[PDB]
Amino acid sequence: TGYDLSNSVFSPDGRNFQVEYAVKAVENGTTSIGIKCNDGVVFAVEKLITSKLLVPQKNVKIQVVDRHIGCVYSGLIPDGRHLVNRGREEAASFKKLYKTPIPIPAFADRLGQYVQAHTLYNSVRPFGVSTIFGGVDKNGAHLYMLEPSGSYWGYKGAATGKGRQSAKAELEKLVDHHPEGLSAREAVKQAAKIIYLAHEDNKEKDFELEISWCSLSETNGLHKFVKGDLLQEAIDFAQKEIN
Amino acid sequence: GYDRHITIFSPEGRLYQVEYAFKATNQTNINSLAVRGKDCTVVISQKKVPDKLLDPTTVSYIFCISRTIGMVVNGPIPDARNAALRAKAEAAEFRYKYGYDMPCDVLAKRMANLSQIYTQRAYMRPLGVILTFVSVDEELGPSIYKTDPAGYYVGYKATATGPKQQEITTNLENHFKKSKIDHINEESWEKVVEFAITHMIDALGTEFSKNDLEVGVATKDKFFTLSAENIEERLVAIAEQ
Amino acid sequence: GYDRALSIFSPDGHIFQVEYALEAVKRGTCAVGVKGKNCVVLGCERRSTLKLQDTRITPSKVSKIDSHVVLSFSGLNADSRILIEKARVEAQSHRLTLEDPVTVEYLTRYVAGVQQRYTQSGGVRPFGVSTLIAGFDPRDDEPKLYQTEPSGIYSSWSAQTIGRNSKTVREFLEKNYDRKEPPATVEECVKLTVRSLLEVVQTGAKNIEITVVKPDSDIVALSSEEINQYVTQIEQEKQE
Amino acid sequence: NNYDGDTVTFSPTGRLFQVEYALEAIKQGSVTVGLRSNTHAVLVALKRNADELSSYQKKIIKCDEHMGLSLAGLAPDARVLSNYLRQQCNYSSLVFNRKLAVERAGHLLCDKAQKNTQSYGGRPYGVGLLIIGYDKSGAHLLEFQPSGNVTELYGTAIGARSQGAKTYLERTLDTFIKIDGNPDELIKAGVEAISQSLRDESLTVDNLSIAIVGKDTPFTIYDGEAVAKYI
Amino acid sequence: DRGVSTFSPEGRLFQVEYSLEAIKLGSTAIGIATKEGVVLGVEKRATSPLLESDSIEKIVEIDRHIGCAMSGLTADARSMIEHARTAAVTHNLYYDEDINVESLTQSVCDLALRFGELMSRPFGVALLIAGHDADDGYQLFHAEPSGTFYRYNAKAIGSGSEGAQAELLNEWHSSLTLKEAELLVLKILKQVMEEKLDENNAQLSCITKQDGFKIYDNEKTAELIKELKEKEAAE
Amino acid sequence: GSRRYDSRTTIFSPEGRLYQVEYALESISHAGTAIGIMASDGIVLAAERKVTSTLLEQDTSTEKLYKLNDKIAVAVAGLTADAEILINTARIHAQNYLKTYNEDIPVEILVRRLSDIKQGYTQHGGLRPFGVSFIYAGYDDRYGYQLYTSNPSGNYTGWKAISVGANTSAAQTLLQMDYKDDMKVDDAIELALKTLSKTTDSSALTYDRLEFATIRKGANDGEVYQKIFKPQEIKDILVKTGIT
Amino acid sequence: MDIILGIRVQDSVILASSKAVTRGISVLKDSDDKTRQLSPHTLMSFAGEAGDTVQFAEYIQANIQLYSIREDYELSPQAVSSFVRQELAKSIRSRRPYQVNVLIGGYDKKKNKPELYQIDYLGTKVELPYGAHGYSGFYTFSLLDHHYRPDMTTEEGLDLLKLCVQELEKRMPMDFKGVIVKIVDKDGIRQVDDF
Amino acid sequence: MTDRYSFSLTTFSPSGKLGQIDYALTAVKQGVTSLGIKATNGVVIATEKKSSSPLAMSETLSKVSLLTPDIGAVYSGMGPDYRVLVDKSRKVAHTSYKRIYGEYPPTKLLVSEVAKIMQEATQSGGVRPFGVSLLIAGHDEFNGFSLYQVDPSGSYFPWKATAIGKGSVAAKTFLEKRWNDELELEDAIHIALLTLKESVEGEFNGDTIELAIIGDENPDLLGYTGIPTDKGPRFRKLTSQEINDRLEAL
Amino acid sequence: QFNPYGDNGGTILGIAGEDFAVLAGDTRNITDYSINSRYEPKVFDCGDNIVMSANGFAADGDALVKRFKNSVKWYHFDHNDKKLSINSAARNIQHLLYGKRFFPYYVHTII
Ligand SMILES: [Cl-]
Repeated sequence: TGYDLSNSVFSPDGRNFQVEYAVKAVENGTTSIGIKCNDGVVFAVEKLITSKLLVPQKNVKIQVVDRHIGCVYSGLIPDGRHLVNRGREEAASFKKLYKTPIPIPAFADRLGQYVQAHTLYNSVRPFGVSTIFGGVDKNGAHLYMLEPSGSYWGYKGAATGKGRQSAKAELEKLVDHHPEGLSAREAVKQAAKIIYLAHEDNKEKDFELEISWCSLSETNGLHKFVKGDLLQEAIDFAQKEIN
Repeated sequence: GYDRHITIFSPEGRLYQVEYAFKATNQTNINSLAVRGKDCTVVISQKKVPDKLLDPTTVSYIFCISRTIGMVVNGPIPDARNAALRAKAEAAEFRYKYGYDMPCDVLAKRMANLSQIYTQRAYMRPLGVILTFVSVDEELGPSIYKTDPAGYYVGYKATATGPKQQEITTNLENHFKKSKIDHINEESWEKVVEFAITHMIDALGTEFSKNDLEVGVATKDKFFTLSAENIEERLVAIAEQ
Repeated sequence: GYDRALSIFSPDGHIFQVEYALEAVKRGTCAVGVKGKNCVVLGCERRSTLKLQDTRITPSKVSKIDSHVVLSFSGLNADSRILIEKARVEAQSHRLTLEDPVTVEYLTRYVAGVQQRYTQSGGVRPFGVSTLIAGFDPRDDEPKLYQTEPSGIYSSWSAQTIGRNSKTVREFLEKNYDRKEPPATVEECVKLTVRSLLEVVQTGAKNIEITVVKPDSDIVALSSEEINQYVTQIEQEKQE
Repeated sequence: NNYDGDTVTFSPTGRLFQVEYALEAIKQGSVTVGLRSNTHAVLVALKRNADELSSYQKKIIKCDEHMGLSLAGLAPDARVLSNYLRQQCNYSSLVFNRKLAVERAGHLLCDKAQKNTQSYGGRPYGVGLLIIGYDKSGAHLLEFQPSGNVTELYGTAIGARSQGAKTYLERTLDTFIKIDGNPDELIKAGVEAISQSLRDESLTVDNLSIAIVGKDTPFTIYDGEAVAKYI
Repeated sequence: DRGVSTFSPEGRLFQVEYSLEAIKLGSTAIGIATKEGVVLGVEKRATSPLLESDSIEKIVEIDRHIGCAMSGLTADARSMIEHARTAAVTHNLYYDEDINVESLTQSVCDLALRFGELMSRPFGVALLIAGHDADDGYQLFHAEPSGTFYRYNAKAIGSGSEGAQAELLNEWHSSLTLKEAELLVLKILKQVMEEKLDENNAQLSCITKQDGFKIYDNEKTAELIKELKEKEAAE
Repeated sequence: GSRRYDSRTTIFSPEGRLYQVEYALESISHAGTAIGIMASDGIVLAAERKVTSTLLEQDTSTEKLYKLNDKIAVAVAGLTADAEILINTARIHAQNYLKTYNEDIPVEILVRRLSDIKQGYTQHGGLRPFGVSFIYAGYDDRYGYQLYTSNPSGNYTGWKAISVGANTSAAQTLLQMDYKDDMKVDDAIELALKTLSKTTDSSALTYDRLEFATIRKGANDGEVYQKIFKPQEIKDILVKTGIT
Repeated sequence: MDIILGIRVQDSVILASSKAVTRGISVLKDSDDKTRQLSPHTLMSFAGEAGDTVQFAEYIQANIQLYSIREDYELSPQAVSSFVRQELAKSIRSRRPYQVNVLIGGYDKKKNKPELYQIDYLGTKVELPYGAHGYSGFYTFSLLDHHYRPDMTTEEGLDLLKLCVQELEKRMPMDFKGVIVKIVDKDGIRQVDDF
Repeated sequence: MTDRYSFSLTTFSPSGKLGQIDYALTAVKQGVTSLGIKATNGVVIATEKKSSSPLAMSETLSKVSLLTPDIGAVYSGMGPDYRVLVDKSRKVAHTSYKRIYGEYPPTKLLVSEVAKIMQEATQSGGVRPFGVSLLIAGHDEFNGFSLYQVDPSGSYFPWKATAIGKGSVAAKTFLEKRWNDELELEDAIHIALLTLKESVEGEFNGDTIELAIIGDENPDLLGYTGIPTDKGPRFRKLTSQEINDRLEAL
Repeated sequence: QFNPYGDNGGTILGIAGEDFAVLAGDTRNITDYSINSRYEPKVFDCGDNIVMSANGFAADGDALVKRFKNSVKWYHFDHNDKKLSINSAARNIQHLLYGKRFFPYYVHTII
């Protein structure tokens, strides 16, 4: 054996064990989700409060790319930031040459090809993050989830991290109960509920909720963080459902 | 035994990394099939969407490389999309440099040459994919050309790829033994698609709904993929006969 | 470019590639340098498992770096050519910019620096060579003898030997060389050098090379007969 | 074990051992403390000597007039990273006539450390940093780990026995956060914090190092007889 | 094998730690700082009696106000000295002044960690950098291949270091004269040296504000050796 | 990274030898024997082809003996492909010297440079050495007739008579026995063929398993001629000395 | 710079080179030696652009001396001249060409013959019985066409050279402050002190 | 990133072997049999077209390739390696010869260039050797007809006739009995077909056999007229029909 | 053709006493026959009790002052907050200016 000691080496199965090992780093991370809605997308993430000394609201994890795309990830946080920095470079050069802001599917493949490139050589390490991201373009709303291997798909709902299975089950109920569609304001509330429900798998430390959204009607197609009254309203909705 | 980790020869003259890349090909558990008509080339592939949370419209292994060339991939999607982007770029450059559309077989050779390099150069791994290129070439007519991680490529009368490829291959062989010709003797592409689905059903022994399949069709001057309703229309026609 | 760090530290603080380069020097043919009151003599062993040699054209063991400085060595022959070439180029470059030939110390310091650079550069192995560098500074009559080694360290010697069985000939020189009274003449210095090689060599035939460097670019290589006379004279005094 | 030869290798449970070993160098380092109010931010550092004949290794470095850090671990790595911060602060001033936000300073350090954890040949930085500053949104304290993780805090501590000071600050949180417009009291709280990490040794005059930045105070370091006030 | 810039599980760089072992094999070098000057002394340690000891150069001038002693793989020091001299002279060219001893030391220590897969390995030599400047007066620095430098009142490096350092711990006080320091270096060198100390196998030097950096003659050191033996017999 | 798969071709053994050079010499010891003999009025080059097949085209073939310029030739022992790389470099080097100085290159200068290239592959670059040993036979107006040999280490030496490749130990003893200084070319031709005939691993030495060449001043007045022997000429010279 | 002459006779090559170094309206020096010894039996004189001349001469000198030490052998005058030509032929298509004209006087010890080569800054080489660079040639070539014989002695060559210097001192516009004369023969290079 | 493999992947073992070259020759041994026979007025090169599937069109896969109008190549071993070698070989005939001398290279020199490319894959950083042996047949004005074998090492040998691959040992012995120095091109084609039948197992016809010749100039294959000195390619690929015609009088 | 230089006019003046020094300059900034600003200062406090003016082409003047101010900042960072003496500042400014010897700062500098 020794097939797992080097990146880009195929095992006799046809697997790249180093990527599968990066997936273990993702599974170890905190829970993050994405909900696609009528005219946009909603992102939410669990922020474990390690200590009282952490300043609330001041260790922001959701990141914006361009002015219309939001990105959140679970796993090695620095790796996620590297991916977003690239995403921003990719989006800037697209807008430079083509004038129009980068479409979400186009942006999804830019990240995909870049992450896939880090599975081609033994001189680089795969990314230790699964990234949920999306936004609104000329063809409406799109939600994506990208994994260490470079694999990504479009999603109605997406989840990753330590509470992914709990969150997935909760996402599937929403898809079944709302075939016509979920509204942006509803999806924000649901996102809060699901992060609280997915927190059961990480319940030693209590946490801080962080939500963002893009909606054609509610945010004018731009990425905005959910703060203040709308955030507290979403927190309360979640608190009522766990009891 | 580091001769199994990089693309150097083993004592018996083999390249294990190339061999293991072939095994990665079936990792998706999807079977694909390509046939030729008089006027067209039809490629079909299974579409398995296990997760209910997936957007089914974004799950695809068929790619539109150029206006005339289509490509279906057997293998993991990251390597599949890697191959697709390169193929698109190569076909675009060819047209700019040489003043005419890149033929299906030339693109196949070029992608096969790139694959060969990864089998010889150490720092680059092979892609765990098998690429099936389809078109109606303006010189050669309906064309199917297929590439693998070894860098091998060849033209086909028809072909199949995937875990249950051998069953589909012999099924097609037996038909062409019977028909005595190199193609499907049919006027419309609609019935060549129907033939493709019919013979996949027989070989695999499974029934398909409109969402269990994925169909690409190449005609003169365009390659296009079918919608769920285009396939449903096609499934109804088979059932009513 | 090939980058690998080949010369690295081991847990005990040794650089094995440098130390193994010293083993290559230990394998090489013996070389000795002895400086007198008014001269330096470089003596060199030549192994006799090679008969049918052509001594006219075969690379000589002692090389002129400039008209006033010479360099002998022990170790890998191919390696030594690279050091000699670089030294000869620096010799001409020094004359060009300073308008004065190199001092023996300076030339030695340069050669040692090259050797050191090959012990902490990526992609290269150290030189399997130690050198004896002898001569006279411009407008100076004081004899100079220096030694370098693969690590890059260099130093001045009244008399020194390198190569195989060099520990035996160093032993001889340590009791037979008086610091208070160095070989007063050319004859005395050549004899002491030949004597020291005869402790290790075998036959004093075509096994010993002797080169004498005197002040003001006065360098000459002795022929077989000239050396053989020293061999003959030493043996007759020995039977006593 | 078999997966700690370099930073480019993941372990089967998804760990980066070279990064973890770099983290270990910080744990061996001498204790340093960081804490802030709404008006000032304060660093306190215990300095370490080789023996009684040697000087005491300096732990605190100035980055700009409004920013600076303290170090625990490999000091040369802190010199590289502090120099990078000095340039980034400087670029912001020369090009935009803008003082670099302490938050951006953190994001920049995160991304510089990260690149050293994903490529062959390199190594992670072997030092932890506590960055304090005062910018357009008031006082700040950051904790830098060479894994890339940067965290904004009211107070913290890194180094050997840092857990004592970190527990103390966690208890004292409600008190020291409201020490506004009083430098000497915020320092006293930090000096009391670092005292919870001492064993057999006590704070002397050439042992203690204190830094402060705030609303009407440039980043300034105190050593020698200037810290005698606080012992 | 393994990367050159690899960390051990205890959080230390293998290659830096191993180079520290090479320095322990080196010949002893001692430095003592006083308010009248800094003294630098070294054990020459000739490998053979035929080697002309005055060609052994382990104490070296960097500038008129800065001197340097070495221990370990001394061939590794040449480029460090070359850099130091250039740094010192370059600063004088750019600023029309003497460069601070600490700034010099920091510049030399910047080279140290510039190895990996830059040079192929760390330096196998430790330096004692002694000098004077107007701001901080007489200073002694110990520069390691780790990139770290400590200021010292007194410091020994090399094979006899841990024994000599313990001796320096007892003997040093803040009122030592230059003459007292000279004798102290000789005394401690004679203790830790293998062969018997004399003017040929040990070398002294000092840096003073007035006369700058000076390596002593063998005649001058011989009299200090004689003065030392007489004083130890005198009680 | 890629460190895992690095053979480290340019390192020392604990004994102070270069692994790859030693192993390349071991490779060369299985190659067909080549002999050079220097006489007072010319030089002989004789080499044995590696086990021949009857369907091999013998006349349009070159394996052992190559021409560097009009005054210098080489006998090869080792990998042919490696040797041709070095031969083309040598050929270019000779033309560079001629272009610079308007004089044909002195033999030793060419030999030194080719040997210096080999040396480089043993000290830096991480590449395998050239698995080749040369016998150089040439003439210039300084030293007249000269024989040299170089090997993968980049070390070269001068000879009156020398062998490379297989059975050098036995071949050298035989040459050392019958060689004398006043020897003529035609005597050297005979010695060369007699030595190969006794050291060969084949049943009997025939024309189709030999390459042969002479460098004489046997042109017309004070000038040197290279003669690469044709198949029929080797057949004749083999009969003339009574080997067949 | 300005005046450099060369005459090849039976057994030697004689080079005469002007002693003046003029910049603007000032003769800065009247004892300048516009020559370098490349090897024991090869001498090169030079004239042209300020700085370029000596820089080139010394660069060639270093290369020939390097060759001598490497091979323990002296290059023939023909070989040295070809090396120098190629350096100038390279130079002329450089970003900044060497503006230097040279004469190379040598004694070939293998042939036992004197040899004189004239090479200009373009790299134009010719072997000649007598040579000159610059405006000097306009007077000396015709003079030497008349008085030169191929079998002359060194003494006859010096008298023939006196005749050239006299003509140049009579008809040339500038004061070139006389010449330094050097002889290249079987015994090497020596300087005539009283000219 | 970037190719960090700047070191040799083929190195000498203690016994003196070059492992990767040996193993490449092993790959050639597994390869399908190909052969070449030199006649007085031409050369024939032949091989079996091993079909991967009956649905595959074996006409689209050419094992025998034109390099220049007067030079052709065939191989045994790894197809993909051969394909790229043909691309490189065709280009080098132009870049390092035709663009300099205005004419095509003689066989021995083109062969020499291919051999160089294969030698470099044996010594350069981060590459394995090519897993093929080539048989190159060609004609040029001053050397006439010639046939060369190029091995993974980069070594090349001129042959009167030879075979490489699967059943080369038996095929070479067969050729030794049949070859003489008076063979006419048609006699060599006949012997080529006989020798190949021994190593072929399944179908033996013009669709399963690939065969080309280097013979007379073909003015009909030139594509233009008007230049007397240009007379057409000597390389010609025999058609499926042309092979079957000769298999009846076998 | 683009001319990268301009002339912003104005004049400056420096006088040194026994225990003081003055550096004066007018505040007018011009191009051609137009006034750009009646109050645009060009004499600056650069720290360490050094005042500096670079008069001529204002874009070069500002660039130089900006670079020297920055040089003072880094001198502190690199040499333990040591004060930059006026003689050392002068030598540093020589190198700033001569660094652009073949594309000069079009200014007369006084400190
Ligand atoms: Cl290609």
